Order: sequence, then C-alpha cells, then structure tokens
Amino acid sequence: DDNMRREVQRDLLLIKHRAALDPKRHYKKQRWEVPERFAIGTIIEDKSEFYSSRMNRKERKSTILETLMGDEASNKYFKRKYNEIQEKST
Amino acid sequence: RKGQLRAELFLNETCHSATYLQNEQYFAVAQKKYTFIYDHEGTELHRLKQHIEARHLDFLPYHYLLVTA
Amino acid sequence: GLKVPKAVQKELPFKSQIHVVLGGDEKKARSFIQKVLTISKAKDSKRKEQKASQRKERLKKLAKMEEEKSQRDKEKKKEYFAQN
Amino acid sequence: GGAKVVIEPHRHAGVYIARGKEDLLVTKNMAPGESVYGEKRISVEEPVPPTKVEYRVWNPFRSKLAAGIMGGLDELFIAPGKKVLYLGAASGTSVSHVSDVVGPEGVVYAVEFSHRPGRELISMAKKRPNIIPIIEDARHPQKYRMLIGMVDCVFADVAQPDQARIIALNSHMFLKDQGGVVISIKANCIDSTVDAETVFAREVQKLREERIKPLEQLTLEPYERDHCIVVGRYMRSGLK
Amino acid sequence: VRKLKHHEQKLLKKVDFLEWKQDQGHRDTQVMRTYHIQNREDYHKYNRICGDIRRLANKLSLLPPTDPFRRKHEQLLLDKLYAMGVLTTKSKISDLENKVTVSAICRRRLPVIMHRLKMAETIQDAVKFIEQGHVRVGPNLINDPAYLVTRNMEDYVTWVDNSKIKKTLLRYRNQIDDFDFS
Amino acid sequence: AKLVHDVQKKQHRERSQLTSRSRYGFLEKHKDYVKRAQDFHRKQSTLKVLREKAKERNPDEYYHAMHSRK
Amino acid sequence: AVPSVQTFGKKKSATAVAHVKAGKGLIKVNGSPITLVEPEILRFKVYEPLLLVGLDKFSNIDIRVRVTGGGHVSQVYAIRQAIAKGLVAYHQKYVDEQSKNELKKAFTSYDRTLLIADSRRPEPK
Amino acid sequence: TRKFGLVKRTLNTKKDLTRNIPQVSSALFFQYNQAIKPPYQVLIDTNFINFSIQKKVDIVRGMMDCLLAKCNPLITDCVMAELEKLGPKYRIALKLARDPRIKRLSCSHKGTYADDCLVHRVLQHKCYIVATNDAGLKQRIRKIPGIPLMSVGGHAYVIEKLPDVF
Amino acid sequence: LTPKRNKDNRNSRVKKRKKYQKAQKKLKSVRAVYSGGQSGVYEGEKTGIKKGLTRSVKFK
Ligand SMILES: [Zn+2]
Repeated sequence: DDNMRREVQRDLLLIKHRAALDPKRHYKKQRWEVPERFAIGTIIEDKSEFYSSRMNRKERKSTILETLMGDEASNKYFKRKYNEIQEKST
Repeated sequence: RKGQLRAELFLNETCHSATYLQNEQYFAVAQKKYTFIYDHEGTELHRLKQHIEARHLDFLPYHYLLVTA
Repeated sequence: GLKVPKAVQKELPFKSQIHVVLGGDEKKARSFIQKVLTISKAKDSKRKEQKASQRKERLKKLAKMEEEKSQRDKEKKKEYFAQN
Repeated sequence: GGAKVVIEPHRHAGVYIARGKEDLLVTKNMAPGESVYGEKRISVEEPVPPTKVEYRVWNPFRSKLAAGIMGGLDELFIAPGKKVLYLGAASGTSVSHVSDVVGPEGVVYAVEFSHRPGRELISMAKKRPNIIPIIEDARHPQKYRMLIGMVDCVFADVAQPDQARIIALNSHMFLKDQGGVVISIKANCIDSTVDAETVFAREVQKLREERIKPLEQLTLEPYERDHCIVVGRYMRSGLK
Repeated sequence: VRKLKHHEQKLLKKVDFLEWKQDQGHRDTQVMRTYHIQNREDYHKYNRICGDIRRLANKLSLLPPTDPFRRKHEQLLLDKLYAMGVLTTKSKISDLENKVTVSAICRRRLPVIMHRLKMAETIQDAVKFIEQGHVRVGPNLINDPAYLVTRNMEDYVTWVDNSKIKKTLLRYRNQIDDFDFS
Repeated sequence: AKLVHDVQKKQHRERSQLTSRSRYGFLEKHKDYVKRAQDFHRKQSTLKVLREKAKERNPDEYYHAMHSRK
Repeated sequence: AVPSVQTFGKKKSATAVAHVKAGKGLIKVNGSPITLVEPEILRFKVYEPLLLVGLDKFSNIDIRVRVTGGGHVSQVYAIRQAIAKGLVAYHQKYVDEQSKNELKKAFTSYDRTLLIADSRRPEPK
Repeated sequence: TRKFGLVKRTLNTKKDLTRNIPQVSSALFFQYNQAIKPPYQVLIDTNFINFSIQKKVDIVRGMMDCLLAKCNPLITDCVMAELEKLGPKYRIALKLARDPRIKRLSCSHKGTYADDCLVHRVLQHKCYIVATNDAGLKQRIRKIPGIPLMSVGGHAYVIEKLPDVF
Repeated sequence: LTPKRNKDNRNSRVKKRKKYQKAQKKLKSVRAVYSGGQSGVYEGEKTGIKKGLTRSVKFK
C-alpha cells in the first residue's frame, strides 16, 4: 500500500523502465503497469554455490536502487548518455 | 398478509378496473382509454394499441388470455 | 506558443474556454530516476518513429504491388468477358 | 545471488514471476528453510509478528513443465486445488515444484520404477507432506490401484516408447472425467528413425483414439530439442 | 422469466413477455427517453399529426398537377411546416415522407431547443428549469414543457429576470448589473 | 536507377549562409519555409475558429460549473 | 455577507463599475477621493448625483468606482451614471422602494442620460 | 418534497488478456519444412480418389511413381464420410478407399467438413503431404506456408511444393 | 561506367556463406530455435517473461 510505497516507489518504475537501464539487454516489449499485489524479496544463495555468483557481506547493498548505484561504470554510461541528451535537447 | 409494497403508482388519468395476469408479477390496468399492462415493480410494459377503451378486464388463467370489454 | 488576443479570450463560451525535500542522497537519487526516465523516453520514442518510418515504405510497396495486381485481375476479367 | 527481486502472480495460479533485472520463475515453498535440489531460493518477509517465507526458483532447463510454462501454455490443469498424478517422476527436480504449486491441501501421486531415484525420492518426500511416492512400474496400474484415488490431472514425463498405452491405462484407471492430461513427448526416445513432428502426429492420433481430446501443443524449442508438451482433456463422453 | 431450458425453448419460441409485435420495437418509449417527454400519449398525439400530414400530402399528390387549389395548398402546407420549424429547408414534397418525423416534431419542443442552444446542458435539467418557471419566450413565461416553439421564436428564448440562474451566470462573468434588478 | 548512372543522380550540396550577413545566421531554405508556414497556417486556423466561437457565444450559456469558475 | 450592489455605466468607450455597500459615507474613484477628480471643470458633472438628492442618502453607503477607457468627458459621464444607478439599485434592493422611485423621479426629471445611456446610433438617411 | 421532471417510467429498451499467436513450427525453415523426408504420409480426399479412378492411376504405385519414395496414404474418417455420402455412383471409390495399405486416422469434430478438417490437422503439424484436386483447398494449402500437395493430372500425379522431388 | 559492384558478390560461394549466416540470425527472431542448452549456471532467461501471451498452437 501507500505506507511502503514511499520506499518502493522508485524501483517498480525502473523495472518498468528496464528497457534502457543497460545498453546490452533489450528486454522484450510489454507495458507492465504496476500490479495490485506484489512483494519484494532477496535471493538467498545455494550453499554449494560459492566463488561464482554469491555477493559478499559488505557488498550486499540492502536495496536494488543502492545496488544499481554501486557500479560507477554503469553510472558512467548514465552520465554520458544523459549529457549527450541534455546537450542535444537544449 | 405481510405488508409488502410491490408496485404503487399514481398515473394521472382515470383507471376503471384492473387485474393480475398470472402471478403477482404482471398486472393490467384499464386506464382512461388505453389498457396498459405492468411489471412487478410498477414499470409499464405494453400500451395496448387495441383495446381502444376498456371497462372490464378478466384473465382466463389456463388459456393465458387477457380478455377485455 | 499559441497566443490569443485578450478581446477574444475574455469573450468565449464556457465549455470551449482555454482554462519538505531532503538535501543529499534522496534528491540525487530522484534526479537519477529522472535521468533513467528521460533515457527510456527518448529511446522508445526513437523506436516508435523508426517503426512508423518503416511502415511508410511498407505501405508504399504494398500499394504499388496491389495496384499492378488489381490491374492484372481487371484485364483478366476483361478478357473473360471479351471471350463471350 | 544476493540482490532483491519483486514477486508477481502469474496467469496460472500457484506459480509466480520474480521480476528483477532478469526475471525468474518461482514457486511458493512447502518446506521452508531448505533447498532440495540445488536451486536458488528467494526469501520474502511478510509483516502481527512477521513471517519469513521462501520461494524456490523453478529451472526451465531442468523440468519440462517449467519449460512449457515460460514457453507459454494457454492453460494447465495443475491448479492449486487439484490432485496430480505424475507419471515418470524421476527425482525432486520437477515433482517438488508440482507439489508446491499444488499446495498444502492437495496431493501429487508421483510414481517411479527405478530404485535409486525412488529412494532419494522418498527421502525428499518425507520433508513435504502432500506427495505420495510410488515405486511401481507404470505399465501395471493394477498393482498400485490400492492407493491412489481419482486424480484430476495427469502429467507424463515417462520416456519409453509405449507412452500411449501407459497414459491410456493410467488415465482409464484413475483420471476423472473432464480431467487434465499433460504429456511430454521425446521423439528420440519414441523412435529415432522418423522425424519429430511425425512422431508427434502419431502420438496425438493415439491420444484421440484413446479419447483424450488434445487441445494444445507446444514445442518448447529454446529450452530443449524435440520435445512436445501436449495438453488434452479426458473426454470419456462425447469426444465430438 | 426463467431463461428456459433447451427443450422448453424449442417447445415455445414465440413467447416474449417483454417485447410483443405490436410494440413496434418500443419506439415511443425509446424516443420519449431520448427527448425526456413528461406525459404519456404525447408520442401518439405527435404520430397522429405525422400520419395526418402524410395523408394530406398523399391526397394532394393525387390531385392533378395543374389546379391552383392543389399547388397553393401544397406550397401553403410546406411553408406552414417551415414556419413551425419542423423542417429546416423548404425542400421537395418528397421530404413530407422522408423527413417529417415524430423525432423532428419532438425536436422543436422547448427543452430540446433549450439544450440545443445550450441554455441548459441536458434536457432533464431543461425540464427542471422550465418546470421551476425560469424561462420565457418573448414576454410570457412558460410553465409546461409541451410548448413547442415556432421558427420565429428560437430567438427570444431567454430566462425571466430575477431568475437566479441568470444572476449567477452574470455574476460568474461579473457583468452583474443590478440596476436592471437582475 | 533504371537507365541512369550514379553520376547522373549523384548529389547537389546546399550552399550555406553567408559570412557578411552572419549576425542573423542560418539562411533557411524551402523545407524550412514549409516547416514554418504549415505551423503558421495551423495557428491562424485555430485563431479563426476561436473568433467564430466568440462571435457565436450565445450569452445564455449556462452550466453548473459556474460556481467553481469565476 | 455584507450588503453590496454592483452597477455599470458607459459613455462612448469608457466603462465605470460601482461597488456600493453599506458603510460610513466615502465616495472613491480608483482610491482617489471624489473631490480630486480631473478635469476639475466637470467635477460638478460628477457631483450632481450626490448633490441633486442630498448627501443624507449617501450617509450610510460607501461607493468605490473603477473606471477604464475613454477620454476625460467620457470618464466623467461614466462616473456619474455609475454613481446614480448604483444608488438607485441599492435603494431598490436593501431599503425603501418608495425612496427608490423618489430617486428615480429626481434623476429622470433632471436628465435620464444620468440613468440610461443612449446607445443605438447612427442613422442611414 | 415532490420530485421535479418525473417521467412515466417505462422499460429501458437497451440496458436490461491471454493472447495467442501460434508459434511457427520447429520443422519449418523459412519456407523449406526441413523435416519431411521419406517415407511420407499422404492425406487423401474424395475428389482425389474419384479423379484417380477416372484417370485409372493406381493409388500406391501411382504415389511411388510420382514421388519415388514409400508413401503411406492416410484417409481421415471425416473424408470417408464424404466419400460415403457421395452415393452409389462411387462404390468403386469406396471399396478402393477400404484398403489395408491406406491406414486411416480418426477425427474429433462435429460434422463432416473434410476440407476444414484437412487444413486444420495440417497446420497443426506440418508433417503431412496433402493429396487433393479441389481448387479452393489448393488455394488454402498454397496459402499456408510450406507443406507439399499433389494432384492428379494427365495420367500421373504431379507434386507441387516439395524440394527433393528429383 | 559501371555501378558500384561488390566484393561479396565476387565469390559465388562466400555470398551463400554470408547470407546463410544472416538466415541463421533471421530465424532467431521468427521462432526461438534451440541454442545449446544451459550455457552457464541458470541465472534467469535474461530477456523477460510476459504473462498474457501463449505461443502454443491450439487444435481447432
Ligand atoms: Zn475429420
């Protein structure tokens, strides 16, 4: 509801806007209006899965927005594309 | 028997006589000239183009015949 | 912009009438979401206009080929009624 | 392997989508605090004292029903109310997901003939209540008629070339009328000589001569080569 | 009445309690919902007039094409129906069977021309206003909605003065002059 | 290209705005002119329909929203 | 709430609005007092509605008059028409209708151009 | 208390997302249908059998000589319905349809419209080769992408849309 | 006075090699052809999943 919608009001909008979050994916086309019933939740890792796809302790950013804030190369792509958009729109 | 309003309507012209059709669900009223028949809740269903006036209605119940004179 | 005179905008029918924040990580994250939103918007606008310019040539090619097929069918029924 | 993913109900009830950057397919666990197969679990927290409930990721490269689901079936018959007869249940690869998409109320009678996957299957089956392990050959449903009663969907992951007789005998014995039939057909194990949709045509015709009317088929091609999921219903009265 | 079964529906097809044949598709009911006609029989006291003028145009077409009684009375009737505004153009006598409608002789009524020139915004609200007694045509007030207007009087349809809807719209535009008492 | 050469249908580069008159730069050409003129036609057409509504105001224009509007 | 009345007044293109309400007897044209009204020779053309009938009828009302448009003489005729028919309308609504048609008799006996403007002109001879 | 503008109430005369686009076949290339190979399964129909008899071309040896592979002619029982309903002028076609080489399918659809049953159970599978002689059925088949169809003409069958015919 | 010809069209095998390569990558879009199975560890299908769409052929 609109009591945790403040905490999760961004991430569902970017999951709607996954089509341009990284210029290497091209997720297939669907609108994905925000559903009426959902739930956030984190993966937990298989105990034999180790060294391969487990994220570390101090690497576990406790929100998907913070995890996306993490890598400055992705943010660098955001910076260069937003800068060329700004100069071409002004 | 129980006090239950089913259809209560004041229609302005004169009504000579009226009757039920087969149930409480339909009743025909012989108005000033045209005979009308009505639903259970008071809506009208047919303004009879024939029965160009009416004074006495009756219903033959096994024949489903509304007879007017 | 669409500019209107005051003498005509002060005299018109009713229905057809032209009628706290945080400093820091919160606002930089909100501008971040604004960045990815305008990125997505300019991207799929590019996509949609590309599709429309594609169906431009689709329409033109289909139109000329149905034109020649319709004239071939009309000469077919022309000779069919001519062999009476 | 530690990021946060939202959940969403799928079209079929019981199965959920886990939309993140990539988007998984997932089911609601019967046995929390454990992973049977080696899959990843996504754990959510419901806020009363707060509960911690987990969701097992369904691997479409390891279970043909999950291949058919995200390849897109118009309808299953594995609803969260139903009972499911799983012919050819090898292990806890797919039967765990079918079990917990059925739920805590309804039973999945899983059958199996081989003994080593059977004993690890019953060791799986002690940890969730609603499945029934059978260690019999599927060719003789008479020798386990004692213990399964009137199932309302059958799934068939049997891979031996008398599939039509297998599913015909089991559906005649235990599948109730207007009930669901879901078949996974493997052309290289039916017969390798002739081609895939030729043997699919043969098996579809053997179904509709055994009066299982086939509604729907799917090739599931981006996940596995030369299988087909055929969904039909047991008509039993008025095939036409 | 029960959404009958298949054999019952086959055994009686011609039953319909709601819509008989002689209702003519309930067009009197439909157009009086369309134009918000208060009383019963108003449709048929229009339809009698419509049948009357097609009877008279029939007899005038029957009369031979040379005599002045026929030609004068047909141009006279055509001009009278233009002056009552039932038509819109002084068209051919074929429009005295294609164009005269009970819908048209309803369309010249007072609330529907009131909604037409946007005095009200719906015809139900127009019957509300002229049953509350706010409008007049020329000098005299109109109380009943059955007064249809002529071609002449589609111009002096205005409210009375001290009608507080007139006062509220003038004070909306703040041209509310109050020396003229409204 | 049916019966023509690439050097028959090559290219015709457009001349740029002069340097003498370069204070008000960007000489505009025919496609720029029609891009401006159809927009000006659109604005004049909506102004004309606005003036027509205005002179056919019919000042008995009453609704119920003229107690929120002022 | 407070009893008010708004009237108009028009010469050629000047327009005068008059808000008359119950008050203490102040007469203001655009905030300026009524005495400080140019062109100073038609100050009595402005004065004559409040001078024909006596200030005792003005003791309980106060008038604020906005004026737009027109030149000097058009503005002063608009002012006097607005003042006059504002006083008449206030007495028509809130007080004695007998005083209303007393005032109307006085103004119409002096000149009715102080109550009704002469709009519809010219003539094609 | 009395309401304004009342009408004599009559009956209201008026007021009383799983999309499916069928995916193209795994057997299909662009228009090649890479998964038909000998031995073929040849659907049959009524005008084909009648035309084959009046051209005196045998069924199985005619298909082998047309196509140079083992052909399994397949008659839907819904098309045997039409070949029965043609009447006693086609008893030759009937007792040549009854043939243990010609193994017969079983349909599941009300009525006996053999053309729609043929086009349906073809475009479900794209493994069959249609034998026919109907012009409209031929147009339906050569509209749908990439099955082969054959038809008798002259004194031998001819085969239309199959690549390895030689 | 020739048009611009092509090094691709110079070798009558290579253009059939280099247009079979396209026709491979064309029907990656038409159907979803098999690729080789589970390449890495299963970390999602990486391209989306939609609900209101079933790509399964129905039987009349
Ligand atoms: Zn059939």
